[PDB]
Amino acid sequence: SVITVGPYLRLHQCGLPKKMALELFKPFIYGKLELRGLATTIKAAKKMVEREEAVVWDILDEVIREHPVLLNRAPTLHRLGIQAFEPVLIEGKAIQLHPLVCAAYNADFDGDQMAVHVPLTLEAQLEARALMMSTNNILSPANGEPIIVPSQDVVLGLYYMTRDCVNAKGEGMVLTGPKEAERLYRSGLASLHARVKVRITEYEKDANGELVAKTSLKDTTVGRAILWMIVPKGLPYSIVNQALGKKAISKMLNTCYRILGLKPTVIFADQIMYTGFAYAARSGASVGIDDMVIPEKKHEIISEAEAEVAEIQEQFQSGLVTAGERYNKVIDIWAAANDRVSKAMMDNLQTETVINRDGQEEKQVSFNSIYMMADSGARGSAAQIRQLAGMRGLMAKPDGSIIETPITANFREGLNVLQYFISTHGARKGLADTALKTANSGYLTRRLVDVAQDLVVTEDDCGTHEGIMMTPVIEGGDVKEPLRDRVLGRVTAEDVLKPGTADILVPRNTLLHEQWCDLLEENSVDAVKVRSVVSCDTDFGVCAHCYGRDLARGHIINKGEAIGVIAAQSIGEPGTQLTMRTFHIGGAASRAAAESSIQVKNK
Amino acid sequence: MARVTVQDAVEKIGNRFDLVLVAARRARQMQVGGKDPLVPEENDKTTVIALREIEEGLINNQILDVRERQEQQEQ
Amino acid sequence: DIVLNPLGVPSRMNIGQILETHLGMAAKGIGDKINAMLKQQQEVAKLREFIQRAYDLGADVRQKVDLSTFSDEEVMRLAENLRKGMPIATPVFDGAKEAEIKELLKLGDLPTSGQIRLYDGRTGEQFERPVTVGYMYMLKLNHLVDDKMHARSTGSYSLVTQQPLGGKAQFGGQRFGEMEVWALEAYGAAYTLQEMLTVKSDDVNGRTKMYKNIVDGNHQMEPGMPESFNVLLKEIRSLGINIELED
Amino acid sequence: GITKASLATESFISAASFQETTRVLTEAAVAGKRDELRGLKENVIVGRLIPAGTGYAYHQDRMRRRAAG
Amino acid sequence: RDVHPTHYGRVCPIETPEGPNIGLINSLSVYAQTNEYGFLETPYRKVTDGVVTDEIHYLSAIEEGNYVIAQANSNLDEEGHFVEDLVTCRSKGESSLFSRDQVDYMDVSTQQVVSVGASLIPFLEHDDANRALMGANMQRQAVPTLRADKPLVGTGMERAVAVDSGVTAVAKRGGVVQYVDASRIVIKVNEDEMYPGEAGIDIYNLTKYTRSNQNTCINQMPCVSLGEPVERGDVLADGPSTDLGELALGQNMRVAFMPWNGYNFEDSILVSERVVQEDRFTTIHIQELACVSRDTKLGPEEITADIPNVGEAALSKLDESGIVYIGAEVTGGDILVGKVTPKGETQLTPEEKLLRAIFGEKASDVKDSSLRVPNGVSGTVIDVQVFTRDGVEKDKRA
Amino acid sequence: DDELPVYQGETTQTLQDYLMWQVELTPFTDTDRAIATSIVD
Amino acid sequence: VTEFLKPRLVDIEQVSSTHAKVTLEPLERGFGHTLGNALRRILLSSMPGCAVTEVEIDGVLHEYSTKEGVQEDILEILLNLKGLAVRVQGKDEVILTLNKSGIGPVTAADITHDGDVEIVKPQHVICHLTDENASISMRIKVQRGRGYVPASTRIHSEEDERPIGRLLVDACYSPVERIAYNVEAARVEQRTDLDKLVIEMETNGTIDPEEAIRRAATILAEQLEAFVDLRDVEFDPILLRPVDDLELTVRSANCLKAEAIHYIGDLVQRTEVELLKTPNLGKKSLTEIKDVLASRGLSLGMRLENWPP
Amino acid sequence: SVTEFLKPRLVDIEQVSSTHAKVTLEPLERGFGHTLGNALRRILLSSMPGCAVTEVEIDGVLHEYSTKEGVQEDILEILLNLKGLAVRVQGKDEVILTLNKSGIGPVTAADITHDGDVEIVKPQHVICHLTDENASISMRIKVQRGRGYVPASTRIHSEEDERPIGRLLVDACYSPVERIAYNVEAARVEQRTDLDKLVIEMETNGTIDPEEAIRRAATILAEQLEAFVDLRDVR
Repeated sequence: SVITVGPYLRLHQCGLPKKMALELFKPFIYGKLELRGLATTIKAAKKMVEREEAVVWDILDEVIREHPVLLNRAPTLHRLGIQAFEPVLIEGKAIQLHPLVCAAYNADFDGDQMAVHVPLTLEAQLEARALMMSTNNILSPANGEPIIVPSQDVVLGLYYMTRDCVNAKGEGMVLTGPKEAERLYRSGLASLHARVKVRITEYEKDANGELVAKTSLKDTTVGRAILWMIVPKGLPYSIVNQALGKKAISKMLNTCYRILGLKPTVIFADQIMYTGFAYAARSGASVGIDDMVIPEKKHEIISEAEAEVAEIQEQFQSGLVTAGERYNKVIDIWAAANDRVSKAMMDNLQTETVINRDGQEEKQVSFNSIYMMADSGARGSAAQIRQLAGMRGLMAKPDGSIIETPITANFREGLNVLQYFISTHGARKGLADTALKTANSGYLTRRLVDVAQDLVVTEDDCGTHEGIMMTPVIEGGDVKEPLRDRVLGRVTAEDVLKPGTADILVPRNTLLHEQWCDLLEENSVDAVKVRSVVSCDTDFGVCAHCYGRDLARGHIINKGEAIGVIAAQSIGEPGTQLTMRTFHIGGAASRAAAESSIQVKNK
Repeated sequence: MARVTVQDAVEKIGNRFDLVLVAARRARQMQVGGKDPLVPEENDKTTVIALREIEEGLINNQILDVRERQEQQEQ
Repeated sequence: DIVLNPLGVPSRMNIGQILETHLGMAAKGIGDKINAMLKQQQEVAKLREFIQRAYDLGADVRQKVDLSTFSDEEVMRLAENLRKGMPIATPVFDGAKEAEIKELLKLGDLPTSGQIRLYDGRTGEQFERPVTVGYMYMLKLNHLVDDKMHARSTGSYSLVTQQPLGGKAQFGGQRFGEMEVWALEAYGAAYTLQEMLTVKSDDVNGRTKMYKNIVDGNHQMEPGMPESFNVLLKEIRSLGINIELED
Repeated sequence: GITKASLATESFISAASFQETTRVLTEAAVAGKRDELRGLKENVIVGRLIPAGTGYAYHQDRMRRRAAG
Repeated sequence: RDVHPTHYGRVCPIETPEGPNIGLINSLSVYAQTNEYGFLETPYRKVTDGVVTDEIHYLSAIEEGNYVIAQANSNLDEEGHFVEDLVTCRSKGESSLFSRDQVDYMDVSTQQVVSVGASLIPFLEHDDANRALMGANMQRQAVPTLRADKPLVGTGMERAVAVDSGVTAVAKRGGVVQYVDASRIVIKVNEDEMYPGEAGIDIYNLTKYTRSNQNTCINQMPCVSLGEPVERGDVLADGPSTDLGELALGQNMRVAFMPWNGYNFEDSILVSERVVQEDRFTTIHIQELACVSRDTKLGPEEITADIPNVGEAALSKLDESGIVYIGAEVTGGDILVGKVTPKGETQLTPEEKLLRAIFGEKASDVKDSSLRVPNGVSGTVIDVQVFTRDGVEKDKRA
Repeated sequence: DDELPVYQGETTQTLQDYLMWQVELTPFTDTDRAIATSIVD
Repeated sequence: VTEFLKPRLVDIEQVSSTHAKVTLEPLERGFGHTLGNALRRILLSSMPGCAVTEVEIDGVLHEYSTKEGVQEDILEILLNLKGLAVRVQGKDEVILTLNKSGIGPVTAADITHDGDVEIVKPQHVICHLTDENASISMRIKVQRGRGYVPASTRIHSEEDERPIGRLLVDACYSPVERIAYNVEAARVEQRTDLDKLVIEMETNGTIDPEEAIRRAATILAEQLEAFVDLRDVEFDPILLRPVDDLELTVRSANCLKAEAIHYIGDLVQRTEVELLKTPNLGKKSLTEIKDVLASRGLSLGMRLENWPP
Repeated sequence: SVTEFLKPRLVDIEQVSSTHAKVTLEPLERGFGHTLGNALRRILLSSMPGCAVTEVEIDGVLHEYSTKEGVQEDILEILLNLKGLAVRVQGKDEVILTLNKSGIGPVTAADITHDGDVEIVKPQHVICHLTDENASISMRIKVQRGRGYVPASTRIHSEEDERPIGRLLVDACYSPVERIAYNVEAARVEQRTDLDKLVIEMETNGTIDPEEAIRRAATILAEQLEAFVDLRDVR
């Protein structure tokens, strides 16, 4: 059936359309009917569910109770693409899917359709509870980092709740508990502000298996306080005190999972979802053409650039700067013009909105709608704003070139017949990439699967001392991947040494986790020897100390998992979004820098 | 008593794949016949009953083995 | 009437939407003036004056219609025809500028910004921050779930391969394809995978035993060997190759 | 090099169903090779549990039947 | 697939199927036409000196590149000279500014690049082209509703499409309206336009509810009043999804932009119950079902009155002839027409003679073969046709 | 072959098929099921 | 001397037949908004009403047909009747009829007058007649109600099917339409911070405002009852037939009574391997009870559920 | 069936400790969840009779920030502890208490002078921990009756005209209710699916039974509308 949103309905549940079950569950129903004694014979049962009156709906509820169903969508790319839920019957023709899982499924609500399947037996039901229910797996068994992460209006609401603002009545009150709900709901106050000092208990995990209460009065805001009612003990207050954007919230469920485990985090998520929606809705967040603010400077920069390029083309009329070099030249002009118009609009939409306590300008971060939307991390990006307010920029000709005259218009002012017709080139060229990308992607995953399936994970330990030496990835333009991110999880081949001679921080082989990675982070160790698969721990299996973290649940991988296929779908799942082929990614000029002179960022 | 999360019963027996085997072998007994639950029924299905008894530490591979040897010896 | 999510609009960069709403707002506004005017039994002359004054607004705009050419009724007619809103028409790339939209909109005593204070309906409380409200012109597409929702439990099969039939209307069951198996394998859930493959598609004796045990409350599988394998073995025997299953 | 490496798998049933079926079956028919059913695709196509996961338990039980006799 | 620079006012760069045939299936642009040789040519205004003459010339793609052509949207004066001395133009595969005296042509209207589909979409500038590209495709797959609302903001194009599409009833040779009604509309034509000796008036029979290929209604409803003058070209009726000669594919709705409790999340959409009460967005659907009665090896087949093994309950909605009364509400496997198929030669032995004696054989070898409604379908019977054979002596209600 | 609607079949149900389906689901013993299968043909 | 103050309904002002205002003068600090909001939701939610429900007309057999010499489709006429607003006295069913002939519009005044039935707009249009010789006759059925009840839902009544030619229409009932309110400072100057609530209603002309307000607050006040005091904190297997009437002759009945078996069910669930061994049964009586109980019940097993006695 | 509406048949109460309570009523007409809940909530926090500390008089330092002779706690925190103190008051609207304590160890609420009208719920609430030395503390706490929550935005600021110095008015929490949150869930009766299950989550400081507080607010709102029900079903 078609998917709609689930905006109550906790994570492990799933709105299943009333009419549609009653079919799926037929055999089950007839069983119950014959037990209660409402039908002596199969034809009787059959007839009453055909007539579908009365007792039958009552028994349907009794049938469905705790019986996990499983939903599946479309291209199934990774194993997350099918998950299992407790249904809740709902009159309707469509299936309600909780928001949080929309990530995994890669599903919006524009007319996507889900299949539903019914586990029978017992074994299957248990495999659905203890494997595919959406509350087992909150972490992506590729990168390891959480999925489930709140998106889109949840983000916008948390980000609105926690802000600072100048003035906004009831500022500098001192209150305790807070609870502070009192005061937002009652008026009395504005949650964006006041920079209210509130007293708070912490409950740190400082002591092993015990929560030590620490309380104090902190300077914070009302909506911070309000939001603190959700956070389940064991975490610091400092996690909720900040602008709290998208990133922030992934990190916050990450820390929660790591510190206090699965059970309180899967609830904690829910709660976050709810308070997000809530508040975001209260905020009244909207969008209006005045929300797109074109900087006054734009006209001036474009005129200056029209004059420069005029100078160079007149030099071409004089014989100088042949069109060969003049092309790259004019590209270098209009692109710098792009960057300057961009910088102007970004400077204008951030900051400003200057409120006044006695000094008339404290110069606060803007509360502009589109700005908040990009800033929150909810929708969109700076680049995407620049299309609405500053220049569109240089257009890519379908042959992989750049047109000399870029589009000077944002979408707030419209495009010209000519410029729109030019935009078209690249639009369609890019639509037609997603086709190709599906086919080639899938063929790739097909082959990867095919090769990798026999891998199993059989023996527990192997005992091989071979391994791979692990370092940072440093290159020009500092380092992209830090050595903790590479060496996390895994396991250690031979030992590690402190920067001092004959000093070991880890024995033998060890599982390396967030704590051990903090040990290695605080010391000067720039290389760590780590054992891994492909060093052929054991025979057929790839034993678990190679390998060594399952991702997903953060413990080490248990014996008997696949690994094969997980890898293949982990590799292959991405690449749906990829540059594909035939791009030079030049950006500036075809001619190389030609400077062999090195440079350093730091000392 | 619907179980949202199995972790508590997974600490009892490592590797959930094992849990599923033990859960269903224990639930089968109550489902088909020739057993009664060790835990008060909350109206829930037999599967959740079984996982609860595993989370309580009353049932496990060893315990089901000892009960099997006891029932075979008593018969 | 209908509430839609701002967060669509920046990422997708379709701003026709927003300008549509605003000019729509301003379009209803004029018809509200005229509605209220005819409903108060105003004279024909004043009504003529406000419609004439409406049509002629904007820079340039090339449409010169004026009244006084058509008289008495004909004007009452049209005004009753536009009671429900004034139909403003913006051609493709010479269309109306924002400036003309705010101008049109000030004639309707609507706020220039096109956003308005709205109140919650449950709590009665004002939303913080104003909100864009506006007439946008919707469509209903030919996709309806009445045509979509399917659901089967046990139906007719295929003579060869003995699997369920393709689609709705014919009651398909629902392809469970190779990627979908891969995902289960990846979970390591082999029973669910094993009842998919067999019992609930091509195992004939096992589908029966399955459904009879379900009706009886057994929930146990008794898996067998799927038809379609047997077929394959005959089709390879049809070349001069034997393939036999050795114990 | 991963397609070469699929087609070269010991089990003639997988890799037959990957790519090239004619070729595969001719190498296998002339050679007289037995499948052993030891991977996941074979088990699927025969319809039995997969040596992984929940069924992994059950493929040890049967494997101990082969070693013990 | 790609847009080539000669598709300028010939095909369209926006309207194209988004599916895996992409750029393959294109749509003619507005003012596009075709030569005797089969080539796409497109109009331009002729510019002599720096004044724009109102003579237009159709240029083919080879003819076009030789010349200089100005821009659709550019300035101009009462005299016809360009305001700005440097005018953005096209030459050959390119575009750039040229002097006033260089350019000999001009684009006519701004609609040239865009196809009719997209020529309908307001504010199409502000839209990205791909996203414009969807919406152009989506206005096709809309579905006409019970009452047609004129779009409140629009391009101007709607009159053409409506009346060109030929779904409206348009008045030829017009005059005052003699008689009006739902299904019929006659015009008493002016004495001026008439063929001598024919005299008389013009009649128009409107089409009431009629399946469409996509099983949707086609319905014409008269615009004109009575005793009203009509000229040639004025619309007498509106087809479906038409209001007074405009193309009205959807409804206007008062929209508010703001997140509301997660109900509008992702790309979903929350609606007031008002809308559902007031029945905008309610759409009709007419579905055809046919019964045919034919000659087998075992002899002819007859339709109804009466059937074996069938209750009076089921037969209550049928007629003397066996077809359902026009007007019946039919659900589920109610019998729409009944029909009998004879079997082979049942003769003798006491049991056969006994069943024939007790029940009068109940037409004996005939079977139950009838036109029952498909399960899970519903609706009243709006019309029945019943085409017969010559010399069958049909009688009954045929 | 496959991927098309070849005339593979419908597998319809006659009366004997349906009666046998009805026997499958009723509490017959091992023998009584043999008599039942003996009668439905 | 805190106490409170109770508002009073005063200064109802009637702008038109539809539009009205009602003002509640003496309200405290936060009661404005309280009662304003509540009242609004009770007003728009529920309020009683009289809507057309069934229309049957001489021409036309279903809704998609057209009548000769009316301009409209019968659909459109249904929708115009939809919109007809009318009040009535005690009688909830109220069938009414209208006839007419000749050229011109058919308004609501054409409805044959009834004592207790009162049309609020006589000028409301229904159809038209294009020429003489055409008539309309129809019988409209107007009943009282509360929410929005569609035609499609209300057919659950089932029983005898309504005859052909009876058109059913969606009933919208509640007249209240739109409702606003605002609260504003009171002028009494006896005590400042007193404010007052005005409510603006627009209805179809059916409801008087004071009765509207009145009802609303009665509904609300009756709705708070359990808040005033918070307190505290069949299906059977179809057959009890004594085994005596099954005609077991002599032996089988007594062998069934030896196990202290009453009625059926307690007997019906046993495996023949369990029953086969008791004294006096033998192989014959088992087939005897197999034949007797083969009829009717057929069962000879289930796990069932429980027992009433 | 007109004018006949549903009443809740469940009205269940489930409580944590003494002062936290969660009541569910089911069913309700669709739309009534929000209605009744929002009204009750609105009332509880806006308006409700109670009494709190509206001023405190401390010896020595009259500034809002000071050393306060080494109490170890800034007087912001003392005033804040005095804000969450629960007090019962008789007929008389205004009453002032005094407390004097010396020695070592925390200052509880038991050291306050005992009067017949004033009733303290728990001594457990601590005003200050003072400091270890020979040192004392003397202060006059002030309580009066009130309604709602009146901050130090006004609280009769008196415009600096106060004769006997002191002051430093404290935000006074009158309405004895701490958190109220309602919530609205699907209920079903027979085949009708859309109904309302209202949930009230209510946490109170003390001095009043939560459920009985609910009761009270209902009587206030009911008492407002009693003007209007006089026409329909008055008796």
